Amino acid sequence: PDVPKGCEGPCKVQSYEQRHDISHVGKVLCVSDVTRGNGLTHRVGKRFCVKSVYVLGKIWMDENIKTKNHTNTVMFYLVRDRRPFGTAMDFGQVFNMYDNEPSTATIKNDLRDRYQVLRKFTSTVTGGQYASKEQALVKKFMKINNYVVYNHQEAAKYDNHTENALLLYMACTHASNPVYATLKIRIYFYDSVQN
Amino acid sequence: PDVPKGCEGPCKVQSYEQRHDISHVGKVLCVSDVTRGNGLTHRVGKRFCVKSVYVLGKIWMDENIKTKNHTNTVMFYLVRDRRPFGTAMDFGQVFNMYDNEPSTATIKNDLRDRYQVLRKFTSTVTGGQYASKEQALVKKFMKINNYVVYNHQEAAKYDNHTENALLLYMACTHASNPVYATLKIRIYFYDSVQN
Amino acid sequence: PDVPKGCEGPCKVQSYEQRHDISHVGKVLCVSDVTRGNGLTHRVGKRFCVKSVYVLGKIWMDENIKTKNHTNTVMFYLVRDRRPFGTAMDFGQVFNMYDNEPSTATIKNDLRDRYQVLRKFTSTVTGGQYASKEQALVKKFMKINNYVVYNHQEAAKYDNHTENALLLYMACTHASNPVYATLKIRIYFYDSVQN
Amino acid sequence: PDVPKGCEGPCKVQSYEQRHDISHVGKVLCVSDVTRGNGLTHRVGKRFCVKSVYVLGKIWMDENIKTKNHTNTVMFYLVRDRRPFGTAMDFGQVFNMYDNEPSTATIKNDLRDRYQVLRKFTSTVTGGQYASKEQALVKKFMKINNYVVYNHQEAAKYDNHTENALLLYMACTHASNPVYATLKIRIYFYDSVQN
Amino acid sequence: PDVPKGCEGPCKVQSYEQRHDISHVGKVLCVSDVTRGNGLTHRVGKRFCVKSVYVLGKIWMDENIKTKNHTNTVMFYLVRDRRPFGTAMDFGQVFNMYDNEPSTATIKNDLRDRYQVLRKFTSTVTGGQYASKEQALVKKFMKINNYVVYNHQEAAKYDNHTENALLLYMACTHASNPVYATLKIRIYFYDSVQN
Amino acid sequence: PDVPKGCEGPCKVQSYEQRHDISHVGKVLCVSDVTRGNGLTHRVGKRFCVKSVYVLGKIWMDENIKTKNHTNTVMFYLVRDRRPFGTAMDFGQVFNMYDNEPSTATIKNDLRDRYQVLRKFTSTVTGGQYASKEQALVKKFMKINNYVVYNHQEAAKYDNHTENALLLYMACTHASNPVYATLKIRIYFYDSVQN
DNA sequence: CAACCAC
DNA sequence: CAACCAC
DNA sequence: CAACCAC
DNA sequence: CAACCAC
DNA sequence: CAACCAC
DNA sequence: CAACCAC
DNA sequence: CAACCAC
DNA sequence: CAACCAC
DNA sequence: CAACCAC
Repeated sequence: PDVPKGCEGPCKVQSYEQRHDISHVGKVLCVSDVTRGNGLTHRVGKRFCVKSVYVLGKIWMDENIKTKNHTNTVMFYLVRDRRPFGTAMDFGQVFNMYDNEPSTATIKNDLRDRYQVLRKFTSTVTGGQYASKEQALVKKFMKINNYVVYNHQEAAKYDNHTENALLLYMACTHASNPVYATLKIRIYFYDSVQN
Repeated sequence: PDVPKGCEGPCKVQSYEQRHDISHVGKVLCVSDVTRGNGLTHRVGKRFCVKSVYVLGKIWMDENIKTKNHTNTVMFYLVRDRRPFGTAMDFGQVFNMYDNEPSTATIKNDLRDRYQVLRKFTSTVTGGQYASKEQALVKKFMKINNYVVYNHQEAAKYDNHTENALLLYMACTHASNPVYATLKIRIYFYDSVQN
Repeated sequence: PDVPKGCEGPCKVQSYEQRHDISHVGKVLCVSDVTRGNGLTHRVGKRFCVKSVYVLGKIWMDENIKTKNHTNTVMFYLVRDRRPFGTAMDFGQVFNMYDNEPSTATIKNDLRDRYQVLRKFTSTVTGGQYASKEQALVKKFMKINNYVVYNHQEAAKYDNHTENALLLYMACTHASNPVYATLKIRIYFYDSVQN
Repeated sequence: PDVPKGCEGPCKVQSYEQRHDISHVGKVLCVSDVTRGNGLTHRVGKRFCVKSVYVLGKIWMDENIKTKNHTNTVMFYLVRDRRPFGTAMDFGQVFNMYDNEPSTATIKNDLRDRYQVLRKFTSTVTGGQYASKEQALVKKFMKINNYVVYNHQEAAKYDNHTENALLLYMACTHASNPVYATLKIRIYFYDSVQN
Repeated sequence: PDVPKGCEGPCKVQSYEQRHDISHVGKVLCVSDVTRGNGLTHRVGKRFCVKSVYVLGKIWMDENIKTKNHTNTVMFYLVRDRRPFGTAMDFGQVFNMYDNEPSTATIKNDLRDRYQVLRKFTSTVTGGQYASKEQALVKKFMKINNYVVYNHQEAAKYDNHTENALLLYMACTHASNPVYATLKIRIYFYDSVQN
Repeated sequence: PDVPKGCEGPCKVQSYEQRHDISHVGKVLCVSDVTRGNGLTHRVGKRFCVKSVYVLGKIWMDENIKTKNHTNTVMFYLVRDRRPFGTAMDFGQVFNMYDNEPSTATIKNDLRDRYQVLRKFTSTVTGGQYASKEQALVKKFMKINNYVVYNHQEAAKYDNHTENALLLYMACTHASNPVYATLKIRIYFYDSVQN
């Protein structure tokens, strides 16, 4: 039961260790960016299956910001988009929402067929002068059998793939002040035998 | 399994993206206000079936209000009236309650046959000078097999209704200060074949 | 047996009566174009199923061209793109081939996933000073259950298409002279019930 | 068992409330006149099935006429005509009869294949100086599963349909003086899925 | 096995030996014409069943025409109209087509219900100065159980026809020159027992 | 059903888009040539299975050649040699034949064991001053499970081949003039698991 | 069978 | 269980 | 699962 | 489900 | 069906 | 399948 | 099979 | 039952 | 059903 259908070989990892600075406008990153090559943690051919994503790390408030009394959450929309073209679209223009508000957000009407939300998961942080909740921990494993397809070329970029691009979209709920998110996004995949 | 009884065609959506300023008196809006027309997100006949309501968004406090130390829950009441007539009745004259208190709110004895509460749900928010819970995220998917009927005229209003009509009543529990609720109310409906 | 799966209603028709002047470079047209409306020969919803395409007409030479001793054939590639964006792509840039020769034509290696060749069918014409053959008849019915989607907006254009979309690509085999093609491309479809 | 075969959707009504002034020569009206459009009580496509006709109202004598001692009946021939062309033919020239007499009337020999009588129903009124029967009531429901076909255009006119036109033919039995008939003819129909 | 349903008697024949000079505009003839009478090759009743049509003969060029380097084909559309009225309609006004091109010909959208194409069968001829092909043979048997009706009167004319009626429509593909067609159109029928 | 026995992975493609100028002597090319590498369209191991060959393109005359009254045909012998050594052998020395006539061609008696003719398929062209036929289309798909081996080294050459190896041999039937052949020879293979 | 229309 | 690693 | 959209 | 009311 | 790519 | 030779 | 006519 | 509306 | 005509 370990390896999925249409794909074979050892379960290959790929990590995206990064400190993401989050805003109200919303940040994006492509989680299914795999370079091609003979090396370990590379894809072999143009086709592979991402079995599971493991998001883990911490969301936290800056030292000058944490004094100010407020609350903010981040949403973590893991969305698959079929038909990925050019640059990855911004959070604001993919998601329909009232007054640029991430809590009210759903996929736009025109491109609802294109993009689908696989997971969303709120993580909340509260500021305070005398008593803050500076940080909150993220530990979300998620099994999502997602088959992707690349071009003839290889550079682990959003442009280079042409099917089921997996995108992580983040957005801070509070409008004024930002928050940081130190995250390891770890994607687990297998190389496809099909085609 | 997808389409309800006596219904046809694609699952049409209708959205009510809005910032509602809530009070102790209570605010109302009809969630079934949909126009008749050939286009998408329009009804075709006078009858149609609402399958599910997806309320999602945020409830939040203003900057001058959040300093003042208090708590308030917003009560969301989803009611169906079997009989609409004229404009929609205010929260005070539908629900009976001690001293206009929405936590004690149930339907009046006279019009208990008329109005029925399908779902109710709360959302707490706490203000504070040095440490606050400024906001709370409302997310609520509610499935209800509700058949609604309209007049011959087609303008998407509570006046044009007949038989059932889905009303959302929102009320702040605290007396003096108000709160905002930035909400997307999304109704999912199908066009009817019956009569 | 008549209507396909997930679609309903009367078999609606659409036609493209037009004289297409062909070159070696390659002409294109989108056969799945159909505007939205309450009237006949219009899609109701954004989704619809094309069940069958009926190409019929004539491919013919001009009076000054036919006198010259040569032969030319037209290929007629009916292709479906699962990802339409903006303007319909040119023949030369979709099909890779030696020296832009349409008889040596297959889909490019990059976008082999996007474009699929549903049908090809040649039609041949021979021009000579005395021993001539001015014209040739085309009569090709071809059945394909093909579910195309549109944007929210209503206009018969390849821009507005989404998910599946049909494209007829025509290209003359001989380099240094053209041929005309008077063709009724007819298309038979049904309105979708799904989503 | 409600909706007939080959047709679907809500049962749509169409009414013809009118005061028909009847003569010996005979009056006609097309009962299956349905305009096409998105609106309520419109047809959707060119094809629909009339399930049932409900004729109701009153036949009555004028104030100066009712003094004169006589009797007259009206026949109410509900006839389907296949092959409707141009204007609707007059009662006198469709029906063969002795000396322009409606009581002796049957369909003409040439166009017996074209026209068929679905219903006839006599309604009788008697005049008198000192004691009249001024009026008589009509209440005739009639179930007649009749599939009709329209042109590409739409205006709810006899010319605009090309199959199974339903015509009501009235004719006063007494030669000299006329009678009035205030009638609601109400036709019940469903939109066709076939073709 | 021989005689069709609802008809009886000896298989009566009828023939139309005639040189039909063809154009680009389109020539027509009614093959179901047969006068009423006690003699042979006459219908007895107003109804009769045409069981089969046997078209045979030659399609040929003139001596001055054949010298010119060109090609032309004739279409031979055998159609049944279920509603005959007056004179037989012209080819151009029944079949819609781009620039009156008979190879791009199908029945008009308005009267698609009235006219049905039972058979089409092309016949091709190539004219040249030396490398010529003056003529081409036509030999097409085609079986169709077809119940036609007449008026009360007795004359082999399309005027007098009613219910089904057969029409052969002929049209030359090339525009600027004619072709001759010496054709025996033969038709085999039986007298109806029904009605 | 898709992948052959003893081989695995995605169906890798290889192409040979080239204008082959043909003579009476006989041109050759090795269609099984494929270099070793981690990239796409490369064999991984020394062994691999060619499942199918798709020849498509055009065979055509030059402008000065076509005017002369003659005919020529090309044979297209697809042969497998089970013993490749060095450079690919010439057409004349493999096939024995009277006066180097390629239509009278079969494998020599000495090396009948080595070479086997898998497919032959003619393509004919006729040149004339006025009554010409400049070109002819080739479209030949042909499926053969064919396990080829290589040397230790990595280069797409017949030298490096071992065990089975494919060779396309082309030869013009007419002696005193050439013909061009613009051909995409495409080949579909899978990497071997055995040994 | 022809090409959404009919026996 | 934790997260391609192992009992 | 998240929310009429796809796998 | 929310609470004697309806679907 | 066309030609490793898809319903 | 091509044409006594092979998978 | 040819084309209402026959073995 | 009355007439596309509902028990 | 209304009356040789059609569904």
